[PDB]
Amino acid sequence: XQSLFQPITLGALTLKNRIVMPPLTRSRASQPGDVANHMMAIYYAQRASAGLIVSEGTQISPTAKGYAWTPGIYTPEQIAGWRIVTEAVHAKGCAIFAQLWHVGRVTHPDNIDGQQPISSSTLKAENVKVFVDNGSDEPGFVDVAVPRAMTKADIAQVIADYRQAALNAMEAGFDGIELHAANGYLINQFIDSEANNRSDEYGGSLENRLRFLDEVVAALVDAIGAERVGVRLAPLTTLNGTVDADPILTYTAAAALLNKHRIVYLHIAEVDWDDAPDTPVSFKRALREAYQGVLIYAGRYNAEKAEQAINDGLADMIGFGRPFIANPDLPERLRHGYPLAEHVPATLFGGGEKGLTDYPTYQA
Ligand SMILES: Cc1cc2nc3c(=O)[nH]c(=O)nc-3n(C[C@H](O)[C@H](O)[C@H](O)COP(=O)(O)O)c2cc1C
Ligand SMILES: CCCCCCCCO[C@@H]1O[C@H](CO)[C@@H](O)[C@H](O)[C@H]1O
Ligand SMILES: CCCCCCCCO[C@@H]1O[C@H](CO)[C@@H](O)[C@H](O)[C@H]1O
Repeated sequence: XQSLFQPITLGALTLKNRIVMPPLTRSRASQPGDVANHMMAIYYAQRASAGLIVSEGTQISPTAKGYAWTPGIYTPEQIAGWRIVTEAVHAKGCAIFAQLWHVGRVTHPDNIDGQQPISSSTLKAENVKVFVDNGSDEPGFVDVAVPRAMTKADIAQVIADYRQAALNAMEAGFDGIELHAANGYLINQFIDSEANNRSDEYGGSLENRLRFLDEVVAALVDAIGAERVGVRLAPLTTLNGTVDADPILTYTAAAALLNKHRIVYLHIAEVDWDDAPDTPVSFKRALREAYQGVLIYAGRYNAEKAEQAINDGLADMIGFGRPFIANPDLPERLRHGYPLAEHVPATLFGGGEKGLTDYPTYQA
């Protein structure tokens, strides 16, 4: 764990250690209005011994939402709710980035004001469910809907919505933003060949499949500065329905394109739930040459694997998702080899403080 507990520079920030709390949707936002709240602020501040916190995905508009009760970042009240979170986190000494979210086709009309979802094309995500509010206190799981293909004008609108969400995040006191371009969501529906059937300049070729990503990142950078923009990618997982035919090429190229934008970090989502594909070391080393900023990986890491990835020159920082849910003091536990609590799946989403803020710190 020695390297894991070394500080690191992230743009204009000095971070305490190499541990990241990656984005973790908890569906705790206040209703009506999908507003970040007190319980969330406590939750994040409890975990502020991380080097970096990346918020749960936060939708950039009403039609960007995938799941019931996720917090938005487009209304004034939503910005203010996030400010209570960022104030709490900053009082503990920690950096926090907002994960800007558009789910594209991975939603249900019930979550987007009855609208049909949008995507690169009209392809439904196969074997994918989201959850909706059905009036009960627990999430109601449902099949996703068939999307409509985005027009030119839809692309302009979404870019504008991302751009403004970045400014909103700065107004909310975040230190930066993370673009969610991973886990089968909207941008990923353009990147991955088998999700993109477009015949215009946003599909077919590799350069066209990366164009939406390029244009969104350019707008984010223009709005808030490259030193405040990270991006998340998922080259090899396919759980939410996006498959690329030549992911080593596509994602090495994406990494090099993002390097050209000088984004402050690149975050690789190596596992999604129990989708844990073989991610060759040779590929990881290629990504490390293609993108020369701070490289973050998350997915089934433990202390040993995290330290090894850093010492082998594969990663600069490591995210721990599920362990951070149940271990607010995860860094201290990793450093000392204290046993980790395990999380309760039934309280991951929805509800209140139970299973959110009531996991204790370690006590022998
Ligand atoms: C409850 C839960 C919610 C998640 N929500 C998001 C999210 O909002 N955005 C995202 O990019 N990843 C999300 N993820 C994925 C995690 O960031 C992480 O990449 C994944 O859980 C693998 O890391 P782990 O094996 O350490 O948990 C979620 C994971 C879990 C368990
Ligand atoms: C610095 C010491 C003062 C601590 C301020 C504590 C703020 C807690 O705030 C409380 O959080 C609860 C959720 O846990 C909500 O249900 C309450 O409405 C909210 O007032
Ligand atoms: C409205 C938001 C109020 C946030 C108050 C800070 C919440 C985190 O409080 C932290 O909780 C840890 C237990 O997990 C304690 O061990 C730390 O001492 C405590 O400061």
